[PDB]
Amino acid sequence: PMFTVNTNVPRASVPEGLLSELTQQLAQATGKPAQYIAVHVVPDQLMTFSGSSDPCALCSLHSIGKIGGAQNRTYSKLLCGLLADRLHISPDRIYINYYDMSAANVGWNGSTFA
Amino acid sequence: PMFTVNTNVPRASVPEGLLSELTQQLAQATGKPAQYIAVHVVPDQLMTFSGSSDPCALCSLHSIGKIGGAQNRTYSKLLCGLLADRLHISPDRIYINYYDMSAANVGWNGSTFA
Amino acid sequence: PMFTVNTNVPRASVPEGLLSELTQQLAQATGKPAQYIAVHVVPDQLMTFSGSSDPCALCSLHSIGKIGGAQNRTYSKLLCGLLADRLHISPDRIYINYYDMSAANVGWNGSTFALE
Repeated sequence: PMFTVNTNVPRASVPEGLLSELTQQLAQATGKPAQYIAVHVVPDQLMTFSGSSDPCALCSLHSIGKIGGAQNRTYSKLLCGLLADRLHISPDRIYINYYDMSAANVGWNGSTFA
Repeated sequence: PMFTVNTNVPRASVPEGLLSELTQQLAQATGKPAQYIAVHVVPDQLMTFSGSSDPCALCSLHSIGKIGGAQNRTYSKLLCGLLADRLHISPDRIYINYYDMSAANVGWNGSTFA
Repeated sequence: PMFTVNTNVPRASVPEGLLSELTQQLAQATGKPAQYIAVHVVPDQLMTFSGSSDPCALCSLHSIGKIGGAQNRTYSKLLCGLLADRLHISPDRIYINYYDMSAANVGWNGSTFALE
């Protein structure tokens, strides 16, 4: 799984160790081994929600399975709560797009997962 | 809806007003209240298009519905035109990828839209 | 096609001309004309892979066709190898997501590729 967070929160407001926390929490939440979890946090972005520059985040979770209606509700409660708390973003200014990737469409280590 | 623009045009070339203007135009094009519209502009990128470093942009519009070939022509005429003019980019060096998201695959406010 | 590379390798570690090289390599591998290929490299990123901040990359290739199980294996061998060598990244710390785009879902020049 790959989790990306783009945010207008500045880098100094991003806790050191957020990427480790996300890695461990995503391992637990998805049941996928930590070895396969990648995280990418992009602070200082020029972004708006509702046309305003108040703190916001646009995120994505890509995974080969472990994605779907009920699971994504759970993920959204976990990850909106964690980002809202850690980055001080209102949860109604966070989107998370979920992507169920086919194993044939993910390259890694010079091959694909198919 | 979520609109993302990645460009090699510098930050000083991005009008302060542009994210508000994009919000207004996307609200007209989609009918959605600003509350649901997110815009993300990423200037100063290392990019090429046709193997050249001339000004370009790579963009995405994610929307729950309201996506398809006919409708995307309307979005493309609107958004290519506006970005070309505001960012001083030739319209033939702008791509916009459209993504029709399932409501179950968009997290917001601690839940999903499903 | 569009190829994006996000990496924690610093900008100084990106060899000059890598985006030209990627353009050429993608052109030959996909059979798409270079004129339609865009490349975006995003260095200095805050990233982890397996919970470690060692060099890694997360990439995407979007293309109208030329995507599929066998093709993607060929692209992955080529692009993992090239990025590993150029950016000094272990191949087991690179993901590449592939996306087969409908022509109707790619806007370009004020229209779409389905209409061009």
